Amino acid sequence: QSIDQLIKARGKVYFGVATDQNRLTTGKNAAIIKADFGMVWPENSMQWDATEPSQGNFNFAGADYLVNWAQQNGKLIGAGCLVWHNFLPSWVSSITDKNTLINVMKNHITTLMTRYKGKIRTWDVVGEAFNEDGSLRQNVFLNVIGEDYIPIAFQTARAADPNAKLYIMDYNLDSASYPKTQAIVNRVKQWRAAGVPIDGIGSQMHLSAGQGAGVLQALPLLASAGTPEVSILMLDVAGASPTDYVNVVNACLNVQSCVGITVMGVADPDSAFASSTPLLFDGNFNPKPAYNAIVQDLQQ
Repeated sequence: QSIDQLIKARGKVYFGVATDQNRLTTGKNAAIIKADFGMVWPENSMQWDATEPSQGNFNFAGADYLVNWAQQNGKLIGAGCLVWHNFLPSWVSSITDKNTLINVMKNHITTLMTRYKGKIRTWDVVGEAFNEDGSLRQNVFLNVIGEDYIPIAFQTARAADPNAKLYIMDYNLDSASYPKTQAIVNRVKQWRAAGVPIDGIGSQMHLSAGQGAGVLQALPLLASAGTPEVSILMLDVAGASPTDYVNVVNACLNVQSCVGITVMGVADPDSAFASSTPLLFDGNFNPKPAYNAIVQDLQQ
């Protein structure tokens, strides 16, 4: 069965996957995504380097491919990330004037979001803002602009596409006793009391074995920030067993603001961690034991 249709039949929005043109035009990837997943994200093609490799010279070919594929095939779209240190060309990372960086960021956000206006459910606006101790990461935006870059990033995004759900996302938020988990809850609470339009917190989970158990208490904590939504992105898992998967699913089922779960990849070989077998379909396609468990957990 389709784990997307089954999660919707439980009152959730989607079960999604991260993909891109280079994965769709070969093999069985497109057929499996068509059958089993209701939302696609672009792995690489909407990051900054692929979209704006020089100032004001935008590049949308791959982004256009994915968006148009989603609409022809009945799939929702997520998109990002807009403001983070990964995939950040050096022409941006060498800027020093506060005004220069603000305008380039604003134009970047507004150029990408308006090209697809009304067609993207979720936008990852700010990613990987926090260090492990809860303080902010010393990327170029923080050092130069000050911690007001996060408010500017969200207030600019809302103007460009008010229909989009705007998220902040980070990793290592999978335990409620971590300092980074508590910090983001606290800082997202304050930001929202100041009017910063944060609509979702998206928890990137690279899970080892047994780590899924702690997500049952971490996810309700992320919900206490008062964002209308939270989501989960399960990056890695190869080390993990099916019981870690099931604890993540049950975590989303028992948190009423959790809207969906995205997995980073179809089939094992095409993962950055392919050798720990972290996904859901093996090298020959065909479902892994985990897959049947999710179906089982989500059934009747």
